[PDB]
Amino acid sequence: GMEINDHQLSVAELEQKYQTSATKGLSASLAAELLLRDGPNALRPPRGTPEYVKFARQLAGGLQCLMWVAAAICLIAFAIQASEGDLTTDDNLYLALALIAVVVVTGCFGYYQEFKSTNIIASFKNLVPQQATVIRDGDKFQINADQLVVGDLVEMKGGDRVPADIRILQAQGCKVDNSSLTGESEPQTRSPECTHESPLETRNIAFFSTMCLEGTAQGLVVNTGDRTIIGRIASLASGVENEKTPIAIEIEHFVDIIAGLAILFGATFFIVAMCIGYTFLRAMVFFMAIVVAYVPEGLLATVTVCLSLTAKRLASKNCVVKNLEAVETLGSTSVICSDKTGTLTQNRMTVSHLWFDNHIHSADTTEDQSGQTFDQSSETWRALCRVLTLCNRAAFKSGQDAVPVPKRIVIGDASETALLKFSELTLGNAMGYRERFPKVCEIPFNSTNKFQLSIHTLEDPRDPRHVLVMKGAPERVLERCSSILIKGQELPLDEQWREAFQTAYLSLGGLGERVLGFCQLYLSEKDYPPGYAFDVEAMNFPTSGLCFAGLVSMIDPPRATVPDAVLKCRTAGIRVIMVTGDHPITAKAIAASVGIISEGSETVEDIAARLRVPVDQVNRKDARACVINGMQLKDMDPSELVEALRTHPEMVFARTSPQQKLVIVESCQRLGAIVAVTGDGVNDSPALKKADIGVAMGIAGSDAAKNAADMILLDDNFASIVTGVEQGRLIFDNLKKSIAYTLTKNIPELTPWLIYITVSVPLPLGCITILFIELCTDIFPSVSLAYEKAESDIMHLRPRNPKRDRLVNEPLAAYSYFQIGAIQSFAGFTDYFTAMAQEGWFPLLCVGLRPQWENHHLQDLQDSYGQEWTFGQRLYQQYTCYTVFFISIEMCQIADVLIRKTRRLSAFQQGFFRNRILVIAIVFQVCIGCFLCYCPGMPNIFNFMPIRFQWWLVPMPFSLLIFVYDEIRKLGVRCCPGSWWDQELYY
Amino acid sequence: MLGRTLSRWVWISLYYVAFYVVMSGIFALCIYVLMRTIDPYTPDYQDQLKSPGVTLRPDVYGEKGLDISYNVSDSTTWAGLAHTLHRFLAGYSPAAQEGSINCTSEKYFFQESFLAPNHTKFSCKFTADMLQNCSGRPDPTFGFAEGKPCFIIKMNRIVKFLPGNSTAPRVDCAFLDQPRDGPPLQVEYFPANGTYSLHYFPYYGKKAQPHYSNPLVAAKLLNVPRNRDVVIVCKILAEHVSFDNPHDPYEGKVEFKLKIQK
Ligand SMILES: CCCCCCCC/C=C\CCCCCCCC(=O)OC[C@H](COP(=O)(O)OCC[N+](C)(C)C)OC(=O)CCCCCCC/C=C/CCCCCCCC
Ligand SMILES: CCCCCCCC/C=C\CCCCCCCC(=O)OC[C@H](COP(=O)(O)OCC[N+](C)(C)C)OC(=O)CCCCCCC/C=C\CCCCCCCC
Ligand SMILES: CCCCCCCCCCCCOCCOCCOCCOCCOCCOCCOCCOCCO
Ligand SMILES: CC(C)CCC[C@@H](C)[C@H]1CC[C@H]2[C@@H]3CC=C4C[C@@H](O)CC[C@]4(C)[C@H]3CC[C@]12C
Ligand SMILES: *[C@@H]1O[C@H](CO)[C@@H](O)[C@H](O)[C@H]1NC(C)=O
Ligand SMILES: *[C@@H]1O[C@H](CO)[C@@H](O)[C@H](O)[C@H]1NC(C)=O
Ligand SMILES: *[C@@H]1O[C@H](CO)[C@@H](O)[C@H](O)[C@H]1NC(C)=O
Ligand SMILES: *[C@@H]1O[C@H](CO)[C@@H](O)[C@H](O)[C@H]1NC(C)=O
Ligand SMILES: *[C@@H]1O[C@H](CO)[C@@H](O)[C@H](O)[C@H]1NC(C)=O
Ligand SMILES: [Mg+2]
Ligand SMILES: [Rb+]
Ligand SMILES: [Rb+]
Ligand SMILES: [Rb+]
Ligand SMILES: [Rb+]
Ligand SMILES: [Rb+]
Ligand SMILES: [Rb+]
Repeated sequence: GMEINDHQLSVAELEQKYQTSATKGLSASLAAELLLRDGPNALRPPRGTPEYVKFARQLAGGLQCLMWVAAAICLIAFAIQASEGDLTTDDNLYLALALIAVVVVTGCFGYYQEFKSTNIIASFKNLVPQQATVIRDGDKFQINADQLVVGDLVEMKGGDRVPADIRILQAQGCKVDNSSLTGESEPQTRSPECTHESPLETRNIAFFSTMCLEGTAQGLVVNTGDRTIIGRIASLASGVENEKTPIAIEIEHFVDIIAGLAILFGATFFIVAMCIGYTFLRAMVFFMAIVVAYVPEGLLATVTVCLSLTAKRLASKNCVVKNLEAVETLGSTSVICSDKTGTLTQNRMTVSHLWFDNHIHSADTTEDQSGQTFDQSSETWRALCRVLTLCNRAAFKSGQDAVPVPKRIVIGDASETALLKFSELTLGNAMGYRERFPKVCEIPFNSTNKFQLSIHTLEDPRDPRHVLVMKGAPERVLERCSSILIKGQELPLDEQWREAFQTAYLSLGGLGERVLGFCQLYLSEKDYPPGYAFDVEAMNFPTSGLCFAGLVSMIDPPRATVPDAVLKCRTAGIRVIMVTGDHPITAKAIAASVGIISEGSETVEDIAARLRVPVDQVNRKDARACVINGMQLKDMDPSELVEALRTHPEMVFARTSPQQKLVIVESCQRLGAIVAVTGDGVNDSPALKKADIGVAMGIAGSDAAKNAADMILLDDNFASIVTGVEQGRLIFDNLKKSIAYTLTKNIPELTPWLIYITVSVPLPLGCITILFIELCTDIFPSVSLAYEKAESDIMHLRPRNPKRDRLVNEPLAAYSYFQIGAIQSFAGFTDYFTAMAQEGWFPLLCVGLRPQWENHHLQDLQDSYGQEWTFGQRLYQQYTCYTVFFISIEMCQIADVLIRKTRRLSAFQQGFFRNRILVIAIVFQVCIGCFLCYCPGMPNIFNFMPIRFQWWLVPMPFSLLIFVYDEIRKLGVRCCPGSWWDQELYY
Repeated sequence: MLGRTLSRWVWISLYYVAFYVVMSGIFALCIYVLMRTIDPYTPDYQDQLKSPGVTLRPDVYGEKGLDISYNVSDSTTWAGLAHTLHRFLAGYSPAAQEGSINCTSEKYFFQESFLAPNHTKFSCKFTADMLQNCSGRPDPTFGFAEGKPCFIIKMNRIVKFLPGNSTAPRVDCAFLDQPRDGPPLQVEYFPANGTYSLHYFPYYGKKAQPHYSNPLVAAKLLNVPRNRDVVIVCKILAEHVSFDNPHDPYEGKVEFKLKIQK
């Protein structure tokens, strides 16, 4: 049903199947019935869920939901305490509001990660014609294309796009552009003749988006709407399931860890609180406070800030991301599936090789001409160059003198454009030179003569001869020659020269290149006077016994920076696969040229030819390289595709369909690969969507390709992929640094509540000041770890195992929580007891002191000296407690950020001051702390107190202890890599 | 195996127990040195006691402050007020006051040696006698029965705080909004002028003066109208007492609602 088989049906069979007439069309009535049966001939737009539902689910998620529940508990508390007329507990309203702001701001961060929010079927329906000409009841007229139905009889002419998928009945000189299917814009002939098994390859099927470049044809509408081949390409592009990026996986993972541990601590201490005498409402408030303390309210925000600071860096290299997650993925990539035409190559036919003087020469095919040229001293060469210059009909359009020769626009077919650019580049000015030798006679290329010819006055004032120049298919050019230019002389063409020619010609064929022969003849004045009347239809000139000059061959060459980029990715442990719709021989030649196939790699057919032994008997694992075509691939089983991918590290998939590209990508994925896809064409969009990351070419890319992509290369510099690999590996290694620093301080946020509950000391740390730490004083330091340089030689490392190397694993967690976080909590408590005692409250009096502390009916409570304190006085002293715990945590966070600068190296080698953003971050942290402490008013707005310098210093021994402890740990892992000390205390 | 091998679990566990004992010990030693730095007689800092709080007896709280309401006819409505007054005064008996001495200096009682028993400084007696009409005798209803009740105004003690020696610090009670209906609140204070004798100062702390008792002053409210809600403010007048704090209504003054139902 989906599959077109109508290319294999007689006209009788098609007329019966569709109920139509191959000359007069469908009846109007039956066309209307069919239109009501199948709907418009149009692509159905699959709309993604509304713009607000995106934001709604950005407001859920584990941390988000814990914050929700916490704000709900604050609102219930604020309601209950306002209902009994208690005005002091407005903190719960301020707290629920802050939490709600954090939820909403976090969800904004998660929503504005996706910049574009565009649809792909918009760009697909821009490839669709609006009108068609149809024959119904023998009346030919023009309708809207969406009114066409399966069975209609339709006319196409050169210039217009094909209105549906069509089985062709009549055609005159008709040629189409099938780049939306193959990525190749080479014109294809359409006839009514069935020339292939595949409807994708036969000449008598034409497709819906495609342009008819020339000629005229008539045919039966065989598929419409999403059933057309462009409709199915668009279905695959649009309808691929929302799969999460590697870093979303990592983020969701640590969110699950943290939400679980939060629910654990809240629930167990709520149980404990009720066991220990508190009332339900009070234990519920403890659960809210423990969730606020333990959860990192600022974390998701810091992560998307780090992702942004990497997106900025990439963007400065003309590498534009469409969503912050795509900033990581290339760093975790293990297989790259790459389009060839216009992705690895320039999509521009270029002169590549030359046969003359019995040797094959190589031309410089780079777009900058940054490469290796060939030898131009020969006089055979001067003659061949004269021939290929004078026998061209193309021309540069005017005023391009500033444009580089490869970019310049030429009026001519592909080959003549290539020859013209090669002329302009090799000798001075192709058109000026050309005008110096005036054409007196010419026949353009026919399918009858099978060559192109022109006869020319010479430039020399003295020389009165006429030079004839001719080009065409090599064997055809040869069978009209009798001599050949070899090393400054003209030899008769004996059998050995014909053999050498044929060998060279088939060699250049084997490199996937198109070959042209070029010949000459000088016509004397004694037979052709200076004004001889050269008339084409008379053929008064010879056209035989010509002098052969050389072969010139051409290919779509690699973009200059592509081959080194590919070896670089391979050095980073990334596999590179070619996935092209082009023909296999060209595919393999470009694969070899660009480094996808290494010097010395052999396919199974390669080995078979080397040993003159059948393919049957070649041992499959002896072949490092492999070239599978789309037909072969259609024939394989999934297991067979897997065994191929496992058996041959250097893999080329040629002549593949859009769906087949997606199938290769997903086969890699199912084997555990994180896959990137680099392309430029409509035929790449399905593989682009399905890839863990899709990179489109910015200049050469078609709109479907760019829309489906997650990254765009604005200057088409494939080397940018290598930049991306490095930044992704960097941002991952630095995010784990950033995150470890942010989680650490959650434990000394938590423990003061756990002690306050179970020990009933006056409350050491309030929820407002926790938020101030989480959302303000520690944020810039954690972000500054983004700018940390690489510790090791990251671009000679293998891609990370996605299943074993995670952003946050239990070593990082347990170290950050239950070692360093614990040291910080001990600091906080040491400072708390110091400030209490120095203000009159000995440690043992604090145990159980909480109820009298928090009693508004108790204005003369006695302290360890007997001094009498009001509730107000005690409350300010509580705020002093908050502040001294806050400063202990800040001071410890200075050491924290310093030791998170390096997971392996010592800070004595890299130094403390190399990262200057981090130093600015520390200074900003301390400044905003001083502001909070010593700006007047702060005691009655945010509960911060001008603490004494002693309590700034009290926690500093603990901070230094953190530095030293981590410094020694990392020494240990360096000196003892096999050790227990490595295997357990590395993170 | 359960996450790890059992041997690896034991080794990790002992490392964390070691880590935590070492850290707990470092902490304990911090607290120990802290308590050797701390002097047992004078606190290191008095950052939150720049001005003394003031409290009242009998302290009955409505919501958002002291609220006191009783009926002159039903003696059961003031029974508890007189009872907590009696029970507060229990520690100001001449027996309870045996640990203190008779001061007459009418001047700051500065002592820098410990001449009192068990290495102590002397502290001045304050006996309920000194409250006269508001002492529980001869009127054991503390003025409530007659609708002219006694409220006892105590000042929070602070180590080495001196209130000012040009005179004694006094109490002054008055109305918050002096009612256009009526005259100013008329008070008789015991002792006379509602003063705290200077020799009750400075306080040297619970270890130096274990038998210290805060001097009191009873305000006998004579003017209060019946069946009307009034608000009474009592401030301490001294050179070094402030009562302007908006975040502490009990700093240097005490306010309370009063209603004497008839
Ligand atoms: C995961 C497992 C975690 C395990 C956590 C364990 C935490 C426990 C660690 C230590 C326990 C307390 C150590 C106290 C050592 C006392 C040393 C000492 O001899 O000092 C004397 C004081 C008594 O004063 P004095 O009568 O002599 O004063 C008179 C003043 N003069 C001397 C001038 C006359 O002894 C005293 O205070 C006795 C009362 C001590 C105060 C109890 C305070 C309770 C607070 C606990 C919070 C701990 C948080 C830990 C955070 C862990 C993070 C994971
Ligand atoms: C299923 C999950 C695990 C659950 C663990 C439960 C652990 C054991 C729980 C309880 C056992 C102890 C029970 C004590 C006897 C009942 C106490 C009681 O009836 O109440 C009395 C007071 C609280 O009332 P009040 O006298 O102040 O009120 C008076 C009102 N007024 C102020 C006006 C006078 O009790 C006090 O304050 C003094 C008592 C202090 C005892 C602290 C014990 C520490 C408790 C738990 C820590 C264990 C955590 C384990 C974490 C494992 C996680 C994996
Ligand atoms: C590996 C390294 C690990 C080690 C970590 C080292 C971290 C170093 C960070 C640098 C810290 C800088 O510290 C600056 C601290 O400034 C404290 C200022 O102290 C002033 C003390 O004042 C006492 C407060 O008195 C309160 C009463 O004020 C009355 C007078 O007010 C006048 C106006 O002042 C306003 C409040 O002071
Ligand atoms: C110090 C005393 C009171 C607490 C002793 C409780 C024990 C059972 C606790 C305290 C610290 C805990 C460990 C903290 C760190 C880690 C490493 C992590 O990758 C797995 C969990 C694990 C291994 C925890 C297991 C349980 C643990 C060992
Ligand atoms: C300490 O002195 C007090 C005086 O306040 C006395 O009552 C007590 O008996 C003495 N205690 C001892 C142990 O001598
Ligand atoms: C206090 O007692 C004396 C003696 O009874 C009396 O004269 C005086 O009026 C009393 N004061 C008040 C306010 O009743
Ligand atoms: C008040 O105290 C001061 C202390 O500064 C003292 O010198 C002075 O003599 C005292 N004056 C009176 C009148 O008590
Ligand atoms: C305080 O008492 C004295 C007598 O010692 C008297 O002169 C003065 O007027 C009294 N002040 C007030 C306000 O009653
Ligand atoms: C005071 O008590 C009497 C007698 O019990 C009662 O009649 C009167 O209403 C009470 N006062 C008020 C204000 O209710
Ligand atoms: Mg392409
Ligand atoms: Rb937190
Ligand atoms: Rb062209
Ligand atoms: Rb000429
Ligand atoms: Rb393209
Ligand atoms: Rb994708
Ligand atoms: Rb995908």
